[PDB]
Amino acid sequence: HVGTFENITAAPADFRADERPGKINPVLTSVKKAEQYLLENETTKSYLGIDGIPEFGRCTQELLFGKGSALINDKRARTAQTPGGTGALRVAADFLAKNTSVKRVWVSNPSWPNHKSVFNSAGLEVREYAYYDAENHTLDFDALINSLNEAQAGDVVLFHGCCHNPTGIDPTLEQWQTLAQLSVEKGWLPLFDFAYQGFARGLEEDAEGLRAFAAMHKELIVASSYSKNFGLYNERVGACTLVAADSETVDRAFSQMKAAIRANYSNPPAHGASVVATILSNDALRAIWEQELTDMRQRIQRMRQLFVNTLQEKGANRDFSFIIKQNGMFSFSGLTKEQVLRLREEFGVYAVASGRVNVAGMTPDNMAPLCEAIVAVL
Amino acid sequence: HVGTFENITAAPADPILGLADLFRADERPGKINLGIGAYIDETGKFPVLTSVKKAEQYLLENETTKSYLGIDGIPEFGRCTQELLFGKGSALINDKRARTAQTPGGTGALRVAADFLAKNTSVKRVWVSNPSWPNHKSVFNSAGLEVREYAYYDAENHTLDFDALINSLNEAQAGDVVLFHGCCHNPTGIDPTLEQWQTLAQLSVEKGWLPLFDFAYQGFARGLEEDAEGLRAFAAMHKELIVASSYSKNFGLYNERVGACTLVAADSETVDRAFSQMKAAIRANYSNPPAHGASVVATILSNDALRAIWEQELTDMRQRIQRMRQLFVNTLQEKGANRDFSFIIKQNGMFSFSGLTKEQVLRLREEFGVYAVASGRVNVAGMTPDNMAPLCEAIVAVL
Ligand SMILES: *Cc1c(COP(=O)(O)O)cnc(C)c1O
Ligand SMILES: *Cc1c(COP(=O)(O)O)cnc(C)c1O
Repeated sequence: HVGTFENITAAPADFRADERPGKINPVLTSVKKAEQYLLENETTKSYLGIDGIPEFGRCTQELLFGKGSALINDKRARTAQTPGGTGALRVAADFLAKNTSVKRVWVSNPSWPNHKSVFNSAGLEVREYAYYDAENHTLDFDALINSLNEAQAGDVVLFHGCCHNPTGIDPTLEQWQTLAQLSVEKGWLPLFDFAYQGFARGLEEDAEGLRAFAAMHKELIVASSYSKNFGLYNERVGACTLVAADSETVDRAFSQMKAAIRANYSNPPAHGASVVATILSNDALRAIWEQELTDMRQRIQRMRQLFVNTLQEKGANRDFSFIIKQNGMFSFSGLTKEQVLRLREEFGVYAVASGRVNVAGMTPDNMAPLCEAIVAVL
Repeated sequence: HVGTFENITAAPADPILGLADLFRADERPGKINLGIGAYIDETGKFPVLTSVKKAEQYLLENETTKSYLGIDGIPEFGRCTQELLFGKGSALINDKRARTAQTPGGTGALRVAADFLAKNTSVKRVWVSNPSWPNHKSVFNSAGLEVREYAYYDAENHTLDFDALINSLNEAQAGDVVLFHGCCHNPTGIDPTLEQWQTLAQLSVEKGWLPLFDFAYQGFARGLEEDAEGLRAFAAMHKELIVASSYSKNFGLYNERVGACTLVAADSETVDRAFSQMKAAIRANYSNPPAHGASVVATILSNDALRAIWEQELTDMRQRIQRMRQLFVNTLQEKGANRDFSFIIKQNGMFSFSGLTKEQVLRLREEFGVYAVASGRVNVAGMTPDNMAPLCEAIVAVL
């Protein structure tokens, strides 16, 4: 008989091996405290509900919309704990494809590559809208508006809550508000990918764009992640939050969302979400975490400044000031594929061929050799 | 405009989780939960195993990072999984024909296998036993596959209709997937004998089926190595098969979502090519798997001493369920049940088809606060010497 696995096609590809001296690319204290508390107080591993820990959902909605939000008081939002932000995006995609007339999702160009594959996995067409002005390293707002002209009512338009991946360029509050007005007028269904809350300016300031939409819309979806702002990457801690016009509608929709989860992974992993709930619902433990998050934010910004300065010190004629204005861990360096290729093979400095760099991996000890490598390929 | 969510139809009730939520809300104190498969101790608790608590303490004091695992998870987790499934020194491991991905539970392993097949092969159909775990159909349909049923259970005699099983599976074509329960068939508890397994493997290789093994209860039938004999008979013959296994129950790690999806192909090149598409299907689902539960499982299986504590804990779970099965039958007789319940002794695992009708199951819940699945399936692992008497009284009252 012919083998089923014979007609399968290899998967195109998405360091670690090369032994060259000096190649260039931890758990939070609050998380360790939380885990200790769980080790000695947990008495069972019984299945969570399909939607996970209820307190995890309450604290998620408060982070997204603000304590006392009209969405919370009117009980218009339902939150399911999911395996990571990615898992939240997949659950939303399966829910939309199975239960609604949604067939088309619009994502920024450029964007996180996994957006298209997650929505495609549910049979949803993914279109791109304009976003990045590579000339000025700014948000091309005019082109963004123009390119969303063909997004029909009932289409999903995906927005990054803050720290746009990969450009690090976010709409201003006024741009957010303009987008919120336009979104209501054209009947779009907003979906926010909110994976870096707290890494731009702060917890509350980073949710301003989402809350501008939340104030205008009857319906929206938020796929949030705690992988980065809690350092809980491999524990897979995220949330998919549904918002509808009223309590009866969101509950009706949320039961089909839970049906989509049941047929995917059944119920979500507890450990990571318990940590987050333990921290968020404890005043002193939350104060510790919030300070760790502020520390992380300021360190990245500090490295952004040092990166720019050392590029100049080491003789770069190109102006990299735009790195200071960009938010989060990722910025487009502006290096060509041919310039990135050299860094990988000729300097042990590894970056994506698109020239995206990860400020997280920069330190005061590797900054000098790193910048000396970049100035060489310029 | 009109809201996108305005016309969504409410989802129907889950046959298992629908009753579970209802049990959580029940006001009566004597309520008894015989619904969802979860091991309980005689103290009325669903405890964490001691082996697990020790491993969790090790992780707490030694883990220095939470950085993403690979798409396929912890390497040592995959190797220990293949040892349990196929046995240390198997030809599949030495020939490097097997690739394992850590998944969120055995359910997640089923969906990953289903997505992988739906998106990378010509598979359109999955054959599932009648009866079977209710969520099998939901998992396969959501990935785009049809679900067909093949004969299995003799209700009147409480046995496995092996002849009806083979005849029904003649409608299955080459390239179609056939799902087999490794051990402790859900919900009947009736597993094929080794000779019956070897006949299915023989017949499977001939018809060209793609065996899919759901292996959620390894160790609860007779023993770790013994419970894998059916699978290993298929492995010795087939060039290709898939195994979705779970550690939720044999490690008591239900809510950490610890499972594995293992691909087996003819040679190392074919499995690696197929496995790259499995990882792609995983990337577009949950990206990478949760570490805590799998780290616990890997830590236990890799330490000889810690493994011994666990394998003794598992052994204590298996034979305590065996003691409840015997007590269940003996108490039914003492409480006035006239019919023969001896078939319950022959059944393996946590679950047993009690023969109760849908209406009788409804009565138990409303009038007696005893919660079973509408199929008549009962969770023997939820019975205790203390709740056995009231639950048997309730059952006899509705007979
Ligand atoms: C990292 C990232 C995600 C996924 O986060 P996880 O919780 O690890 O799944 C989603 N969207 C963006 C933009 C990201 O950068
Ligand atoms: C319980 C069960 C599962 C689910 O295993 P999880 O690890 O909880 O996802 C899968 N298959 C069968 C037959 C089961 O009984």
